[PDB]
Order: sequence, then C-alpha cells, then structure tokens
Amino acid sequence: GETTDGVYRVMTRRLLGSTQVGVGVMQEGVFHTMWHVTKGAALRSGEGRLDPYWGDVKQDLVSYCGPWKLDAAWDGLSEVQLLAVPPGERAKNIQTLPGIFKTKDGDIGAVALDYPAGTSGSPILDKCGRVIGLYGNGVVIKNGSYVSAITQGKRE
Amino acid sequence: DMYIERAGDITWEKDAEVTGNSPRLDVALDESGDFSLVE
Ligand SMILES: CC(C)Nc1nc2ccc(C(=O)Nc3c[nH]c(C(N)=O)c3)cc2[nH]1
Repeated sequence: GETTDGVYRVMTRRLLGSTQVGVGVMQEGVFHTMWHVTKGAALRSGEGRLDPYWGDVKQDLVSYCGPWKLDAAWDGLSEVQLLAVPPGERAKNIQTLPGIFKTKDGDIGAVALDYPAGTSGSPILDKCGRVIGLYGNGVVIKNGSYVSAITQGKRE
Repeated sequence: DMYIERAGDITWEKDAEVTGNSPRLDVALDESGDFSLVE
C-alpha cells in the first residue's frame, strides 16, 4: 500500500456512498489515528492491509504497523496549526492559540476549533511542522460549540 | 471495511487563517476515554 509520510482520510463504504469516519497521520511507516475512528479495526491502503499494533480506549489512540512514533509536545506558550481534513473538503491549516483542559491528573492543551466528527484524527502541528497531537476527543461547552484536547501518545 | 486515502503533506503554513479562542476548562476523563465538564 501507500506508505508515504503525510495526512490521510479514513473512509468506509458500509453506509450510503463513501463516508469519511476520520483522519490519520502516516509517519515512519506507522499510521496513527484516534481509537473512536476505527474502533481498532484493520485498514486497507490500496490492495494492502494495515493491522493494528497498539491501542488504548482511555487515551483514545491507536497505531498501525508499528509503535506510536509521535513525541512532540505543545510548549504551553506558542500558537499551533490544526491541519484540518474535513469530509469532502480539501486539507486546510488553521492557526490558533490553545486553551487548557485542567484534569485531576494534570493539564493538557486544547484547541477551540469546531469541525465535524469525520475530521477526528487531524494533526495539530508546532512551528517546525512536528505533530504535537490529534484533534477529535473533547467536550461540548455552554454555547454548544466543540473544544478538543490536543491528544498525544507516548513514544517508546 | 475501512480504507485510507492520502490528503496532504504535514507542514506549517505561513500566513494561515487565524481563529478560535483559548478557554481554560475544568474537565474529567472517564475509563471509556470520554471527557466531560466539571463545573
Ligand atoms: C456539533 C459540534 C459540537 N461539533 C462537533 N465536532 C466534533 C468532533 C468530534 C466529536 C466526537 O464525537 N468525538 C468522539 C467520539 N467518540 C469519542 C470517544 N472518546 O469515544 C470522541 C464530536 C463533535 N461535535
């Protein structure tokens, strides 16, 4: 299958026509996405098969063909870019300054950008173009808008 | 069955559209990976 580094759409033909259920990042021969997108299921890339390698429902992440490769973190100060890949629309970079998700186990960066659930898995980048996390797991605030965590895995 | 399709390169774009605010929200993360608001 196609193994070039970059951002990919995650699609299905099990509903009406072709539907985009999410997005993912190919880096170092490993495909990275959010768990709620695939539910840990195998993926096809042309005539090739990508099998899951690591996953965790609580972190809401899954990697294919190898272990999680993305280790960059938000520095807590600079603006970042959501490389949004919306359904039926072209990839588009949106700059924002992340807010915070305060939890009992520590603070996490969060992006206050609202895209449909089919955009889940779109990468968030730092100034050198490194992936600091994936968009798509968050909360609905008072005004009904979506605020997503900057979700990053651990590189072994 | 699910399939992947390339959508682009991962690069920072100079002069991109700048939008969105930076709210500080108290949240909880359950065993199923769902965030919720603690108010
Ligand atoms: C209507 C407006 C607020 N827009 C809005 N953009 C969204 C993006 C993602 C999700 C979404 O559902 N994520 C998810 C599903 N499952 C998980 C899990 N951790 O299992 C996360 C929902 C959105 N709604």
